[PDB]
Amino acid sequence: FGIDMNTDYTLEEVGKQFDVTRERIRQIEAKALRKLRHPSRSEVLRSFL
Amino acid sequence: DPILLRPVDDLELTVRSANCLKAEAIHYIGDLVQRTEVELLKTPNLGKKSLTEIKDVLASRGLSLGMRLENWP
Repeated sequence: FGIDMNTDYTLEEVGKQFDVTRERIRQIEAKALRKLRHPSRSEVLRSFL
Repeated sequence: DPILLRPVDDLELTVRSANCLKAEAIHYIGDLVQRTEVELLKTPNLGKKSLTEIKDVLASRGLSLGMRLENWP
């Protein structure tokens, strides 16, 4: 996303940054999003909804 | 008590131990701590490290083995 930076990046550019396939970065993002979906962290966020 | 009804997924458990506990059919933290050391260690593919880390997260969440439950659920 564009968090605390100038521009967001497509996953190909991030894959170039981390020397890895675009697929693997998709997996990393899915796993992290799954982790943040979990309770004990979603409450403060979803209070913004 | 507001902490015993939280799902066992809150414990931040790895996949292997999660599958072992699902085979044990446990979904509540009180049900997680109702059993004992050897009883949960007898399960296949679950080692001393798995139950050790479970006890570590229990201690970091203010729990220690040797307790008992009353009228749950």
